[PDB]
Amino acid sequence: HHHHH
Amino acid sequence: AIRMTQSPSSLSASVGDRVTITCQASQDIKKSLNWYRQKPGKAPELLIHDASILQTGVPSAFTASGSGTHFSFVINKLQPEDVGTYFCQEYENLQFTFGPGTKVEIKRTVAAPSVFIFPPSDEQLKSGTASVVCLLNNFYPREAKVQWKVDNALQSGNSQESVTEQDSKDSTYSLSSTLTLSKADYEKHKVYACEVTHQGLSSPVTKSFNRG
Amino acid sequence: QVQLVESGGGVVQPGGSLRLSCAASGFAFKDFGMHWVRQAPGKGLEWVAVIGGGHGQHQSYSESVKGRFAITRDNEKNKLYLHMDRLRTEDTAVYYCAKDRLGRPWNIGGRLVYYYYGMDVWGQGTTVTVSSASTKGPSVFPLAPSSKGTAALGCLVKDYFPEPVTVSWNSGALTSGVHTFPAVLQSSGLYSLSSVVTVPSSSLGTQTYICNVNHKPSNTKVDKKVEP
Repeated sequence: HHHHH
Repeated sequence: AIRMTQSPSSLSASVGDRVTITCQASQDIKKSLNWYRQKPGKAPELLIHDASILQTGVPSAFTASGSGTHFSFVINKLQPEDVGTYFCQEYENLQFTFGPGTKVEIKRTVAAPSVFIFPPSDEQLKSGTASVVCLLNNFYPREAKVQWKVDNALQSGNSQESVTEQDSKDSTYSLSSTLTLSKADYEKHKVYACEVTHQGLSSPVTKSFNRG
Repeated sequence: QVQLVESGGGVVQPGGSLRLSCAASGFAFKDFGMHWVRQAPGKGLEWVAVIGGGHGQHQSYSESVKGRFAITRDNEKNKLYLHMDRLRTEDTAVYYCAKDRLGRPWNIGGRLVYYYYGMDVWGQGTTVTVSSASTKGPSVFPLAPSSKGTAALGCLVKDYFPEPVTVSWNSGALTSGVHTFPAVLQSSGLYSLSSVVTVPSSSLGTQTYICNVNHKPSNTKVDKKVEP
């Protein structure tokens, strides 16, 4: 669940 | 016996950028390394073998290099179709141990979700259960919140969510929420609504219906 | 041209037995070693077993699998087999057969040595689910498009066990705008899934839309069409 920029 | 690591774990990049990912081995594995790609829901396909050589029939869209314990894999210019997970695997062993994978998503402009609401079908009310479905279509970024209300009363513990993977063409996400109740208490209330909060909405979007 | 097709997957009791087959075509199957690799529902790729190509016996296993699975082959039939006994909960996975780039042996230094170089072609994979739970076919309900211009309509596949369920639209003729969501496991112990598609709003009266859902542990094919 990587949070984008 | 050989532990393989990859960095980063997951990344976001812009379309047209060149993306570099690294693989490392516990011990020297010489140049016995392969690079695989797995698009969401498809099987792996081998992109690079013997550390640096491109596989036959695959386009010249990737480069790779490395030796000993350090290896690098590069997408020359990233495209929306390249979302997925990139694995390295060693074959200096008879264990053929894979790396943990590197997840590649792509960053795009903010897009607010399109909300739809679907009432329980007449067929399912035969069964005595009622499933109301809320759909959040083609949004970005991935974070979004759905809240179910019945007669303007918030619900908890009786709904479940699911999110698709990043779309291969327009790089958006979609979410489906299912609110399940029994027909008996379903017919006890009148208005059913799903309220959506997203980074692209100034205020929550409420889509709702009545049993009639 | 080079094709690997898996078969034999399905549900099996824990401690039960099951055998997987992999039909190969488009290359000299006898001349290459072959692998079985598995992928759990929430984990990465994990190598399971290998059989050597050419003339003579060589098979190798992973620690998680050694002594309980067997890898065999039939070069006349162009077939690869994975015999599975004593199966465990952790064995629940999608199983790919895969071709090695080489894998045949060489007589070197008075010894026989095999050179495996990893997988270069994979099949689509077959799902093996180990559980004591009952297999249940899904009930399929429409998600009708509202007449209240883009419209959304879908298919709710509910209370089935186990995974996986396949859903297509208009027998594969309709692919754009389709979003089949990951399945969710309810407190029920049974799965539920949704398949959605967006269409021009004009099309609701003109164009027919049917979801084609398959649950092959059930042998249930259902075609349900979505009307306003």
